[PDB]
Amino acid sequence: TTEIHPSCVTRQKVIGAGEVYKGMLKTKEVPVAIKTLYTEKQRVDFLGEAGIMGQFSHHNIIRLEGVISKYKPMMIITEYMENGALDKFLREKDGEFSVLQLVGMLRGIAAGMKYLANMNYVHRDLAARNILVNSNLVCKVSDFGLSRVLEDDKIPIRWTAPEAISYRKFTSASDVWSFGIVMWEVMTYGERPYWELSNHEVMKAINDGFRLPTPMDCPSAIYQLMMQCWQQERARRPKFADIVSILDKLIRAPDSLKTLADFDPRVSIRLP
Ligand SMILES: COc1cc(-c2cnc3nc2NCCCNS(=O)(=O)c2cccc(c2)N3)ccc1F
Repeated sequence: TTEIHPSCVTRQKVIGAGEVYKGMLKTKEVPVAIKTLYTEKQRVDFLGEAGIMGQFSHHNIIRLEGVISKYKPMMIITEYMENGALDKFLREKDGEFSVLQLVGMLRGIAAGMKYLANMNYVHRDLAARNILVNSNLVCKVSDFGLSRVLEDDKIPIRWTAPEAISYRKFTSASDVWSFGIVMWEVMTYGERPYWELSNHEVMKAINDGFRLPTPMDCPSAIYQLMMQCWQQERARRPKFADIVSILDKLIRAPDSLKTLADFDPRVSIRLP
Protein backbone atom coordinates (compact mmCIF):
# COMPACT_ATOMS: atom_id res chain seq x y z
CA THR A 1 0.00 0.00 0.00
CA THR A 2 0.82 3.66 -0.47
CA GLU A 3 1.37 5.45 2.85
CA ILE A 4 -0.46 8.78 2.66
CA HIS A 5 0.47 11.79 4.75
CA PRO A 6 -2.53 13.19 6.77
CA SER A 7 -2.00 16.73 5.49
CA CYS A 8 -3.01 15.34 2.06
CA VAL A 9 -6.49 14.22 3.30
CA THR A 10 -9.53 16.23 4.42
CA ARG A 11 -12.63 14.51 5.83
CA GLN A 12 -15.83 16.39 4.93
CA LYS A 13 -19.01 14.38 5.41
CA VAL A 14 -19.92 11.14 7.20
CA ILE A 15 -21.29 8.60 4.67
CA GLY A 16 -21.22 5.45 6.83
CA ALA A 17 -20.59 4.44 10.45
CA GLY A 18 -15.35 3.55 13.09
CA GLU A 19 -16.85 5.83 10.42
CA VAL A 20 -16.57 6.37 6.68
CA TYR A 21 -16.27 9.87 5.23
CA LYS A 22 -16.40 11.52 1.89
CA GLY A 23 -13.36 13.74 1.60
CA MET A 24 -10.62 15.08 -0.68
CA LEU A 25 -7.12 13.73 -1.35
CA LYS A 26 -4.38 16.13 -2.48
CA THR A 27 -1.14 14.20 -3.19
CA LYS A 28 -5.19 18.59 -8.26
CA GLU A 29 -7.52 17.36 -5.45
CA VAL A 30 -9.71 14.26 -5.88
CA PRO A 31 -12.79 12.94 -3.97
CA VAL A 32 -12.12 9.85 -1.84
CA ALA A 33 -13.74 7.77 0.86
CA ILE A 34 -11.94 7.65 4.21
CA LYS A 35 -12.47 4.92 6.82
CA THR A 36 -11.03 5.51 10.34
CA LEU A 37 -10.22 3.01 13.11
CA TYR A 38 -8.15 -0.71 19.10
CA THR A 39 -6.69 -4.12 19.96
CA GLU A 40 -3.94 -6.00 18.11
CA LYS A 41 -6.72 -8.09 16.47
CA GLN A 42 -8.56 -4.93 15.38
CA ARG A 43 -5.34 -3.49 13.88
CA VAL A 44 -4.47 -6.73 12.06
CA ASP A 45 -8.05 -6.95 10.69
CA PHE A 46 -8.19 -3.23 9.70
CA LEU A 47 -4.78 -3.10 8.01
CA GLY A 48 -5.51 -6.64 6.78
CA GLU A 49 -8.51 -5.38 4.80
CA ALA A 50 -6.35 -2.61 3.31
CA GLY A 51 -3.64 -5.15 2.44
CA ILE A 52 -6.20 -7.39 0.70
CA MET A 53 -7.70 -4.44 -1.24
CA GLY A 54 -4.19 -3.22 -2.19
CA GLN A 55 -3.37 -6.69 -3.65
CA PHE A 56 -6.17 -6.32 -6.22
CA SER A 57 -6.33 -4.31 -9.43
CA HIS A 58 -9.64 -4.76 -11.27
CA HIS A 59 -12.35 -2.44 -12.66
CA ASN A 60 -15.04 -4.13 -10.51
CA ILE A 61 -13.11 -4.14 -7.23
CA ILE A 62 -12.93 -1.03 -5.06
CA ARG A 63 -9.61 0.73 -5.59
CA LEU A 64 -7.39 1.52 -2.64
CA GLU A 65 -5.58 4.87 -2.79
CA GLY A 66 -3.54 4.18 0.36
CA VAL A 67 -3.46 4.08 4.15
CA ILE A 68 -2.52 6.26 7.08
CA SER A 69 -0.78 3.78 9.36
CA LYS A 70 2.13 5.87 10.76
CA TYR A 71 -0.26 8.25 12.52
CA LYS A 72 -3.42 7.68 14.57
CA PRO A 73 -6.27 7.29 14.08
CA MET A 74 -5.30 4.91 11.28
CA MET A 75 -7.21 5.35 8.02
CA ILE A 76 -8.03 3.60 4.76
CA ILE A 77 -8.46 5.79 1.68
CA THR A 78 -10.37 4.49 -1.34
CA GLU A 79 -11.99 5.82 -4.48
CA TYR A 80 -15.31 7.54 -3.75
CA MET A 81 -18.32 5.70 -5.18
CA GLU A 82 -20.84 8.45 -5.97
CA ASN A 83 -23.99 6.32 -5.76
CA GLY A 84 -23.11 4.40 -2.60
CA ALA A 85 -24.31 0.90 -1.68
CA LEU A 86 -26.21 -1.02 -4.37
CA ASP A 87 -29.02 -2.20 -2.07
CA LYS A 88 -30.01 1.29 -0.94
CA PHE A 89 -29.41 2.72 -4.42
CA LEU A 90 -31.78 0.22 -6.08
CA ARG A 91 -34.49 0.87 -3.44
CA GLU A 92 -34.20 4.65 -3.98
CA LYS A 93 -34.26 4.33 -7.80
CA ASP A 94 -37.00 1.76 -8.22
CA GLY A 95 -37.96 1.30 -11.90
CA GLU A 96 -35.43 3.91 -13.19
CA PHE A 97 -33.13 1.61 -15.28
CA SER A 98 -33.44 -0.46 -18.43
CA VAL A 99 -33.15 -4.25 -18.28
CA LEU A 100 -29.89 -3.95 -20.23
CA GLN A 101 -28.50 -1.55 -17.60
CA LEU A 102 -29.43 -3.93 -14.78
CA VAL A 103 -27.79 -6.87 -16.60
CA GLY A 104 -24.69 -4.72 -17.17
CA MET A 105 -24.47 -4.06 -13.42
CA LEU A 106 -24.59 -7.83 -12.82
CA ARG A 107 -21.89 -8.49 -15.42
CA GLY A 108 -19.60 -6.03 -13.61
CA ILE A 109 -20.19 -7.72 -10.27
CA ALA A 110 -19.58 -11.13 -11.88
CA ALA A 111 -16.31 -9.91 -13.42
CA GLY A 112 -15.13 -8.66 -10.01
CA MET A 113 -16.08 -11.98 -8.41
CA LYS A 114 -14.31 -13.97 -11.15
CA TYR A 115 -11.16 -12.01 -10.41
CA LEU A 116 -11.41 -12.61 -6.65
CA ALA A 117 -12.11 -16.32 -7.15
CA ASN A 118 -9.19 -16.69 -9.51
CA MET A 119 -7.00 -14.85 -7.01
CA ASN A 120 -8.04 -17.54 -4.45
CA TYR A 121 -10.15 -15.10 -2.44
CA VAL A 122 -13.50 -16.39 -1.12
CA HIS A 123 -15.65 -13.40 -0.18
CA ARG A 124 -18.19 -15.16 2.13
CA ASP A 125 -20.38 -12.06 2.35
CA LEU A 126 -21.48 -11.23 -1.18
CA ALA A 127 -24.69 -9.17 -1.10
CA ALA A 128 -26.01 -5.95 -2.67
CA ARG A 129 -25.13 -4.13 0.59
CA ASN A 130 -21.45 -4.93 -0.02
CA ILE A 131 -21.41 -3.67 -3.62
CA LEU A 132 -20.91 0.03 -4.46
CA VAL A 133 -22.02 2.00 -7.53
CA ASN A 134 -20.16 4.87 -9.25
CA SER A 135 -21.46 7.63 -11.53
CA ASN A 136 -20.91 5.37 -14.62
CA LEU A 137 -23.23 2.74 -13.05
CA VAL A 138 -20.15 0.53 -12.50
CA CYS A 139 -20.66 -1.96 -9.67
CA LYS A 140 -17.64 -2.85 -7.54
CA VAL A 141 -17.22 -5.44 -4.81
CA SER A 142 -16.44 -3.18 -1.89
CA ASP A 143 -16.29 -4.81 1.56
CA PHE A 144 -13.25 -6.90 2.55
CA GLY A 145 -13.91 -6.90 6.31
CA LEU A 146 -12.10 -9.82 7.95
CA SER A 147 -13.83 -10.41 11.30
CA ARG A 148 -16.99 -12.01 9.88
CA VAL A 149 -19.13 -14.82 11.34
CA LEU A 150 -22.45 -16.34 10.24
CA GLU A 151 -25.59 -14.94 11.85
CA ASP A 152 -26.80 -17.31 14.59
CA ASP A 153 -23.50 -19.24 14.49
CA LYS A 154 -22.39 -10.36 10.43
CA ILE A 155 -23.01 -12.78 7.53
CA PRO A 156 -26.75 -13.32 6.91
CA ILE A 157 -28.07 -16.82 6.48
CA ARG A 158 -30.39 -16.05 3.59
CA TRP A 159 -27.51 -14.95 1.30
CA THR A 160 -25.40 -18.01 2.15
CA ALA A 161 -25.09 -21.33 0.32
CA PRO A 162 -26.49 -24.46 2.10
CA GLU A 163 -23.06 -26.13 2.47
CA ALA A 164 -21.62 -22.99 4.09
CA ILE A 165 -24.46 -23.02 6.62
CA SER A 166 -24.53 -26.80 7.11
CA TYR A 167 -20.81 -27.61 7.45
CA ARG A 168 -18.94 -24.30 7.15
CA LYS A 169 -17.70 -24.91 3.60
CA PHE A 170 -17.16 -21.45 2.10
CA THR A 171 -15.70 -21.55 -1.42
CA SER A 172 -16.08 -19.58 -4.65
CA ALA A 173 -19.04 -21.94 -5.34
CA SER A 174 -20.81 -20.67 -2.22
CA ASP A 175 -20.06 -17.16 -3.48
CA VAL A 176 -21.82 -18.12 -6.75
CA TRP A 177 -24.92 -18.98 -4.68
CA SER A 178 -24.67 -15.56 -3.11
CA PHE A 179 -24.28 -13.99 -6.54
CA GLY A 180 -27.57 -15.65 -7.57
CA ILE A 181 -29.17 -13.82 -4.61
CA VAL A 182 -27.56 -10.56 -5.77
CA MET A 183 -28.99 -11.15 -9.25
CA TRP A 184 -32.46 -11.40 -7.67
CA GLU A 185 -31.79 -8.24 -5.59
CA VAL A 186 -30.85 -6.28 -8.69
CA MET A 187 -33.73 -7.53 -10.89
CA THR A 188 -36.23 -6.74 -8.09
CA TYR A 189 -34.77 -3.28 -7.34
CA GLY A 190 -33.66 -4.30 -3.87
CA GLU A 191 -36.45 -6.51 -2.58
CA ARG A 192 -35.42 -8.48 0.53
CA PRO A 193 -34.86 -12.17 -0.37
CA TYR A 194 -37.53 -14.48 1.15
CA TRP A 195 -39.30 -11.42 2.68
CA GLU A 196 -40.49 -12.15 6.19
CA LEU A 197 -39.58 -15.91 6.25
CA SER A 198 -37.52 -16.68 9.36
CA ASN A 199 -33.97 -17.99 8.95
CA HIS A 200 -35.18 -21.53 9.75
CA GLU A 201 -38.13 -21.23 7.32
CA VAL A 202 -35.67 -20.16 4.58
CA MET A 203 -33.34 -23.09 5.29
CA LYS A 204 -36.21 -25.60 5.37
CA ALA A 205 -37.62 -24.20 2.14
CA ILE A 206 -34.24 -24.35 0.38
CA ASN A 207 -33.62 -27.92 1.61
CA ASP A 208 -37.08 -28.98 0.30
CA GLY A 209 -36.20 -27.62 -3.21
CA PHE A 210 -37.92 -24.22 -3.09
CA ARG A 211 -36.16 -21.18 -4.52
CA LEU A 212 -36.82 -17.45 -4.79
CA PRO A 213 -39.72 -16.69 -7.17
CA THR A 214 -39.32 -15.10 -10.59
CA PRO A 215 -38.82 -11.28 -10.42
CA MET A 216 -41.38 -9.14 -12.27
CA ASP A 217 -40.56 -8.63 -15.96
CA CYS A 218 -37.37 -10.70 -15.55
CA PRO A 219 -35.72 -12.05 -18.74
CA SER A 220 -36.01 -15.82 -18.94
CA ALA A 221 -32.26 -16.19 -19.53
CA ILE A 222 -31.52 -14.18 -16.36
CA TYR A 223 -33.90 -16.21 -14.19
CA GLN A 224 -32.45 -19.45 -15.65
CA LEU A 225 -28.95 -18.21 -14.72
CA MET A 226 -29.85 -17.27 -11.13
CA MET A 227 -31.63 -20.67 -10.70
CA GLN A 228 -28.44 -22.47 -11.79
CA CYS A 229 -26.49 -20.49 -9.15
CA TRP A 230 -28.82 -22.12 -6.59
CA GLN A 231 -28.15 -25.77 -7.43
CA GLN A 232 -27.81 -27.77 -4.21
CA GLU A 233 -24.85 -29.56 -5.80
CA ARG A 234 -21.90 -27.14 -6.14
CA ALA A 235 -20.61 -28.90 -9.24
CA ARG A 236 -23.83 -27.97 -11.10
CA ARG A 237 -23.45 -24.25 -10.31
CA PRO A 238 -21.84 -22.08 -13.01
CA LYS A 239 -18.37 -20.72 -12.32
CA PHE A 240 -18.01 -16.93 -12.38
CA ALA A 241 -16.22 -17.44 -15.71
CA ASP A 242 -19.41 -18.99 -17.08
CA ILE A 243 -21.61 -16.21 -15.62
CA VAL A 244 -19.45 -13.45 -17.19
CA SER A 245 -19.52 -15.26 -20.57
CA ILE A 246 -23.33 -15.71 -20.48
CA LEU A 247 -24.05 -12.13 -19.39
CA ASP A 248 -21.70 -10.80 -22.09
CA LYS A 249 -23.53 -12.74 -24.81
CA LEU A 250 -26.91 -11.49 -23.58
CA ILE A 251 -25.67 -7.87 -23.51
CA ARG A 252 -24.21 -8.13 -27.04
CA ALA A 253 -27.50 -9.60 -28.37
CA PRO A 254 -29.87 -7.49 -26.24
CA ASP A 255 -33.00 -8.77 -27.97
CA SER A 256 -32.26 -12.04 -26.09
CA LEU A 257 -33.48 -10.23 -22.95
CA LYS A 258 -36.96 -9.48 -24.39
CA THR A 259 -38.14 -13.04 -23.66
CA LEU A 260 -39.52 -12.92 -20.09
CA ALA A 261 -39.94 -15.62 -17.50
CA ASP A 262 -43.55 -16.21 -16.44
CA PHE A 263 -45.24 -15.40 -13.14
CA ASP A 264 -44.35 -17.64 -10.25
CA PRO A 265 -47.38 -19.43 -8.64
CA ARG A 266 -46.45 -17.89 -5.27
CA VAL A 267 -46.83 -14.47 -6.89
CA SER A 268 -50.22 -15.27 -8.55
CA ILE A 269 -51.73 -16.27 -5.18
CA ARG A 270 -50.90 -12.91 -3.59
CA LEU A 271 -52.47 -10.74 -6.37
CA PRO A 272 -56.22 -9.79 -6.18
C1 LIG B 1 -12.57 4.11 2.77
O1 LIG B 1 -12.88 2.72 2.89
C2 LIG B 1 -13.96 2.26 2.19
C3 LIG B 1 -14.97 3.06 1.70
C4 LIG B 1 -15.92 2.56 0.82
C5 LIG B 1 -16.96 3.48 0.29
C6 LIG B 1 -16.73 4.20 -0.90
N1 LIG B 1 -17.59 5.07 -1.43
C7 LIG B 1 -18.71 5.26 -0.72
N2 LIG B 1 -19.03 4.66 0.44
C8 LIG B 1 -18.17 3.76 0.94
N3 LIG B 1 -18.52 3.11 2.08
C9 LIG B 1 -19.76 3.33 2.82
C10 LIG B 1 -20.99 2.64 2.22
C11 LIG B 1 -22.34 2.90 2.87
N4 LIG B 1 -22.83 4.29 2.76
S1 LIG B 1 -23.79 4.84 1.60
O2 LIG B 1 -24.17 3.73 0.79
O3 LIG B 1 -24.81 5.61 2.23
C12 LIG B 1 -22.88 5.95 0.59
C13 LIG B 1 -23.53 7.05 0.04
C14 LIG B 1 -22.89 7.81 -0.92
C15 LIG B 1 -21.61 7.48 -1.33
C16 LIG B 1 -20.95 6.41 -0.74
C17 LIG B 1 -21.58 5.64 0.24
N5 LIG B 1 -19.64 6.11 -1.23
C18 LIG B 1 -15.86 1.20 0.48
C19 LIG B 1 -14.87 0.38 0.99
C20 LIG B 1 -13.95 0.92 1.86
F1 LIG B 1 -13.00 0.12 2.44
